[PDB]
Amino acid sequence: FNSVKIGAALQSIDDWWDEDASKRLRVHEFGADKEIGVARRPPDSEQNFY
Amino acid sequence: FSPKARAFSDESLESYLLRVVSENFFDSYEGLSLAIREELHELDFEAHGAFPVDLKRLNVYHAKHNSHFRMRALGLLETLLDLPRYELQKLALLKSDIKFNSSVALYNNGVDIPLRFIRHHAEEAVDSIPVCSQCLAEEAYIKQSWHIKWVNACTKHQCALLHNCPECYAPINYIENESITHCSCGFELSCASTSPVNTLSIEHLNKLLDKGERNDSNPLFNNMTLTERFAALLWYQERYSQTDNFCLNDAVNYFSKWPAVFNTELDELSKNAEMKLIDLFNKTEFKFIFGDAILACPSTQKQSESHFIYRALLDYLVTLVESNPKTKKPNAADLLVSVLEAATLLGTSVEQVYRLYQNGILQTAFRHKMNQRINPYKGAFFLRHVIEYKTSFGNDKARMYL
Amino acid sequence: FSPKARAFSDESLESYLLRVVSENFFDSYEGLSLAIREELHELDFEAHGAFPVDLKRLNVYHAKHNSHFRMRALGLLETLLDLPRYELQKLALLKSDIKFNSSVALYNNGVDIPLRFIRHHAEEAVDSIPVCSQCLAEEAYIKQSWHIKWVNACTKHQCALLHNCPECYAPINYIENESITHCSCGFELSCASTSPVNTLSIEHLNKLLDKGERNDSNPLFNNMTLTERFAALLWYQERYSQTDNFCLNDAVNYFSKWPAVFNTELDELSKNAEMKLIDLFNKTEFKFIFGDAILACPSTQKQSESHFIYRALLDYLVTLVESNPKTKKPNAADLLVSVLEAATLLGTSVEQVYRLYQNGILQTAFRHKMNQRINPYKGAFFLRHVIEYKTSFGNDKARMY
Repeated sequence: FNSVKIGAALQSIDDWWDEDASKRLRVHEFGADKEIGVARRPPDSEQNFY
Repeated sequence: FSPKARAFSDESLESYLLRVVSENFFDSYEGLSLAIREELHELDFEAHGAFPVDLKRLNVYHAKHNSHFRMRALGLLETLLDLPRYELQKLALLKSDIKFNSSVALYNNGVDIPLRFIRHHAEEAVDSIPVCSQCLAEEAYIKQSWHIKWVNACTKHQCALLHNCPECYAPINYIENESITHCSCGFELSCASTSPVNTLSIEHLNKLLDKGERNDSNPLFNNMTLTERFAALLWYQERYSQTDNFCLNDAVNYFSKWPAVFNTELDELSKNAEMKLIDLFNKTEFKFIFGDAILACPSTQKQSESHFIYRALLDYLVTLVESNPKTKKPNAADLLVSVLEAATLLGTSVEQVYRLYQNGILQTAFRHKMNQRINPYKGAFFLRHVIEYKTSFGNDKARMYL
Repeated sequence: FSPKARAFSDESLESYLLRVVSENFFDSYEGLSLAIREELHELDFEAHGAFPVDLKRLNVYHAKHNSHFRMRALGLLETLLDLPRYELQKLALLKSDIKFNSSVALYNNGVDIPLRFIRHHAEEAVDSIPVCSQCLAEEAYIKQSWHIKWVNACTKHQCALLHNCPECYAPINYIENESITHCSCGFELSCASTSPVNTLSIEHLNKLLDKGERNDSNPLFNNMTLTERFAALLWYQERYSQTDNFCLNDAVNYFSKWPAVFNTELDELSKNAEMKLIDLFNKTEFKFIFGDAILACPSTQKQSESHFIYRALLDYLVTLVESNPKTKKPNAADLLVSVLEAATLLGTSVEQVYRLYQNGILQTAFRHKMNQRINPYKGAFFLRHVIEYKTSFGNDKARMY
């Protein structure tokens, strides 16, 4: 495995985006979900990193 | 001028206005029309510009561009001819946004009709608005029910409607002739003789024009409102290409056996699905195998009250994914469904189904690459989990309880 | 593994599953859960991803984003545990699109409930699902009725429900403890003693959970279906800020005098309308004077069957325009009504009322200027001719006949 991939596994903890979160996301600045392919903390929202 | 004749419950606007000029203050409708044109021109130029001289294009649904001005002209007509307020506006055949599957509709008191089913629409070079003769014998006026193409015999007199003149054999049109009681050909004697009835066909049509409550053997004449009863007839026509056919007895005998006729039609499409395949099931669209059978279905925009046709279609698709479990070989339950076909199966607006795509609730079936905005007709989602999403929402007549 | 116990009429999903693992077999629910997780993982990865290990988040309404996959998992669970089809799916508390005035709802067999009225929703740090003791004595299972916050007593016995442990005084929760019959605190002996009843409060609650037909003195327990009987209770709470209060007897005594209590509450707002004015009547909105009373009203999106609260409200507004005749001076019938408040008073969709604005059937207060699309909350139409438009359409219980 790439180091980045193991990293992506360890840092798969983000379930704070909603109260009943279906999964734990890899920590992203816009809460990007790779499998589904749309942001869970979009730039329009107040829950993105910035 | 003050007309003393007053509108009936179901009298048409042309019928009442011809019965106004039937009083011998004016010789013809044109004389009255030019006189009110002058009086509108002296009052208001816009309402004058709206008000047409002929009786042809006087109904509100004809005027696409000056409907608001037409109502203003009609309202001034009521004010000017010594009539109460709204008197002409209740007889009007008003506009309607509701589309009968990309077919513009027309509003009468409580009931919206597809514009194909109207007789006097568009003005076909020579057409007939058919007349109950011994119905004119009691009172000389035109009911709104005779303008519908399905109505051929009704009802208190129990007699077939008269289409053509007994002298010339020219079709009877009270708009063209400007005469309710008389023909242009003469009609010198009283109302002519009739072919009686099939006798059981009348209790079919009397079940149609009954308003909004009561059940029976036939799903068409079951607990429904009249506007959706027409929706079922329009669906029936375009399925078998009965566009010019307007025989009521050819529909009610068909819909009497409803569940069995549509299941067996959909069963052969499932058995012969593998035959038609140019590509794999997970790459082929739904309309490639089944053909138009989802987006032709009557819409459930009303109340969130589902159509009996819609309840019968979906309940077949629920048992399709039941028989086709989720294995590594793709099967009939991996057919691609578009956002409009998805919108109908959920029974919601198309923006609401895009918003489910926006929050990744419903998962497309291939990834668009960043500037791909989904084509509304291109098959996006699988039939599979679009149904499972619909079985996550419980309604009373699910097969789970029994 | 093949469980032989079968679901009752009103048994919960958790109750039935705990009664499956009550067969010895598996030691705990977790052991069963991990064993089915393994078998789903070998079958279908998507259904494996959906199926949770805990009993906490197993009901369908908890899954906002993987409902379709949850149903799949549940269907595979039926297929895998030697059960008939739909066996788990009839006990599920399913999703519902109907909003109880911006409150998400939940679906049980026939009935849709506001999510505020569920006990086990959201998982409050420490909460109790209360238990009829001598009801467990007959058969050890949890009814779906005990998950509703309005239900505090049995009939199945005519006794008050037990909330806390008789040893520790710790709240009884059969989800947290994974035990229907026993407490975590022990419950070493048989089912404990009870406070009996007020005795007339039971025929109140028995009238509530009766389905959909029969009339009486009280408009609440009158000819209505259970889903609207909850709508009335939610309307009652937010009017008097009884959000945390769930006493059933405080509502039924209120609704017993229904027409008199709501008229006199609306009479002082009409008499003291001139007192509150910052502008003229033809410029001020309806919610400035009367306050939220129209949009809080239970919606008539069902059947075109009007609510008894909705029938009482509008019948006051009909006699308001009766006492306020159309004079040059503006009066209490010239209050501005917005398109959502207009949509409720007509009892149709909001697009349908925009379309009446499109053709110019309903007319605005002061005309727009070329780019103004109407703000749905800004008061557009007068209260006045919106009523006269509604009186143009004749329904059976009008005051005319």
